[PDB]
Amino acid sequence: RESINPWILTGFADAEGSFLLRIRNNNKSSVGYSTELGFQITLHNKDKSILENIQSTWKVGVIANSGDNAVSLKVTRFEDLKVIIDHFEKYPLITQKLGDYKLFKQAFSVMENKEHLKENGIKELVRIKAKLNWGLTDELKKAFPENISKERSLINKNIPNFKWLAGFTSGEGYFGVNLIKSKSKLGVQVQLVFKITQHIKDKNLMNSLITYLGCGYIRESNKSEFSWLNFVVTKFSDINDKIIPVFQENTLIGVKLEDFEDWCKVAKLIEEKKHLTESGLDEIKKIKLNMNKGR
DNA sequence: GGGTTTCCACTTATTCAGGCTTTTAG
DNA sequence: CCTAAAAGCCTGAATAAGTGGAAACC
Ligand SMILES: [Ca+2]
Ligand SMILES: [Ca+2]
Repeated sequence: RESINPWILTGFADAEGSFLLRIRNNNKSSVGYSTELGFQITLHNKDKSILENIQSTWKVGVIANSGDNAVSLKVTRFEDLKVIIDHFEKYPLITQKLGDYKLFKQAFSVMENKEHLKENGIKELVRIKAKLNWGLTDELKKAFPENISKERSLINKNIPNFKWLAGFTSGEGYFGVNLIKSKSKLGVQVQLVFKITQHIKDKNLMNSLITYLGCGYIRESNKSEFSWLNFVVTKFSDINDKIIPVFQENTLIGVKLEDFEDWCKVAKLIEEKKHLTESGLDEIKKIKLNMNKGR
């Protein structure tokens, strides 16, 4: 169907994309390892069309099921990777994932000169993979004995524009309708909530949201051993006047679009004080039921 | 052809999205 | 007293990242 604005695309990849470099034991390879390089996105089935539009925008990649409930877009065909490079050179990433892209590129050149079929290029590919995503396996590090660094330059870049923010929010954003139960007359207080979730490795980027959007807080949550951040807006006037207009102008993608539109219906109802009426409260309840999980 | 590339079927760990309730502001 | 905003959690799962297997190519 329709193509995706390239800056929205980059934001969405900052959210959901990942670069891949496979260094696999291969009895039939002159150096004992074969390699595969690429970029991929894995989403719930409900958003297959997103992956289709990306496929249509770049004219690369392969779409396949990924279990019962996910579907993926994988670009590993070597020449097609040039498209990938050309995109992220012209519309660059800004999360720590940019580091991963910079390693992707570095592997590309190694495989472009065909060095990956010789001892030296394979060794270089191990030294690149050591710093990419989750790094080397135990058996792969024990098979290239040398002292290989895993550390890398932290990325520290600013939000480039509202298109990137629409892509990244389409990925990580949350448009909630919180029904605050109260033993009161009307009972439920309606509270529109905006969240963007992201790991602490990108603190400064989340921080910048406060000033980039002119509203919100940054709060930490955790689960036993892990911790992540939320950018949160709950003051209604920030939402109706600063948050909604931004995504009015820079339209979101995936089913999350429908969640934002519904969120906007309830936000208008709230502007008209109609959430203070049983009539209203009820229409809001119905709207919340068929949005997000209820959809 | 024999290495090597590309594609499919699938799996795992965990950071997201999503949701509650209670407490505080103003 | 009344409603709005914020604090305080807590999970399930959609992500991120990864693998085995083999067809297909060059
Ligand atoms: Ca992400
Ligand atoms: Ca998402």
